[PDB]
Amino acid sequence: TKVKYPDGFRSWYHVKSMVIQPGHPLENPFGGIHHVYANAEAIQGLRGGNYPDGAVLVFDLFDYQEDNHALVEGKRKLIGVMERDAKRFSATGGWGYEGFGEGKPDKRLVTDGGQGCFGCHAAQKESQYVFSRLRD
Amino acid sequence: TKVKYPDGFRSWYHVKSMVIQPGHPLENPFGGIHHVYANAEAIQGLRGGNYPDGAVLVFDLFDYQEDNHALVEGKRKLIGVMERDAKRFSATGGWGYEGFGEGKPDKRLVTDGGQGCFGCHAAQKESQYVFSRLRD
Ligand code: HEC
Ligand code: HEC
Ligand SMILES: [Zn+2]
Repeated sequence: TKVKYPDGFRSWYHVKSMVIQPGHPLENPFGGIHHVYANAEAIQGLRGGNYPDGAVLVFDLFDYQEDNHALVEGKRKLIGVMERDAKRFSATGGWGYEGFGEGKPDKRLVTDGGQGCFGCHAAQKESQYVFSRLRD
Repeated sequence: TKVKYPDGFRSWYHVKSMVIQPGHPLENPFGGIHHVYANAEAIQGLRGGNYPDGAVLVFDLFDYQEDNHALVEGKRKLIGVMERDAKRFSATGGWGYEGFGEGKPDKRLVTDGGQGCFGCHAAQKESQYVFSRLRD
């Protein structure tokens, strides 16, 4: 009943990126440059189909440094993970929610079985609880 | 002596990103959010191997909007392309250089066999003309 670490996620498909700066309500703790990646199964949900079991989205969050008005990636703060399993993750709408401190497998951040994540992600019920959209 | 449009580059390996904002010496023309992509042959050279002919690196440049302490991805401005060929492109260090306005195959921007591109990239002779470094 626990989200698997997504080995190899960095070689997956880059869906989009976004910068959250100090002052944004999500500053704590999602401030930084983030990138979104999807495995093959997730791409099919993003492309319009149903999300099948085994679908995985990753939120890869980096700290950054203003240097002469360029934003430069520094150290990874965390990764957030959504793993699709309609049965096993029934409780949180078919996705399991987990965090890994610094992207390391041994550093789970979620302490409430994922209801905090789901609390906010539920507003996107219309789109299967995913906020990101494929762009070209 | 003509660089191919790199079809399907969006499904390649995401190397890194960087934001260049108003003030920085490079806003004109490189202002915005950029992402770097590499095909298989380029990874070998990024990893510390040599670059095989057929290695391609892409710079994907997006405009951005300020949205409540977030920078959000807008329109693609252009892609820049480096295509590895030591014989075909010996005039510019064995890489071809080209740009496509708004990433469209028909909007070739480069008019000087890529000398303009190459005079800045030559600062990086020692890294074989590539500024990007792999990260985790
Ligand atoms: C609102 C207060 C949120 C909470 C709490 C959590 N997330 Fe979230 N998440 C939110 C937004 C607005 C976005 C989109 C960012 C963008 O670039 O558009 C996301 C994104 C993710 C993703 C990527 C997939 C997607 O839905 O777009 C993942 C994998 C993700 N978030 C995971 C996640 C986890 C594990 C959380 C609890 C630890 C969590 N999120 C909380 C908004 C909110
Ligand atoms: C200095 C005035 C530059 C000119 C002119 C051009 N480029 Fe460039 N390029 C420059 C930098 C500092 C970087 C690194 C960006 C980063 O985030 O690190 C790059 C990068 C590229 C890349 C990506 C591969 C790499 O070398 O890191 C490509 C594919 C690339 N540049 C292509 C390119 C082309 C086609 C140019 C002429 C149209 C061109 N560059 C000009 C600096 C400068
Ligand atoms: Zn404010």
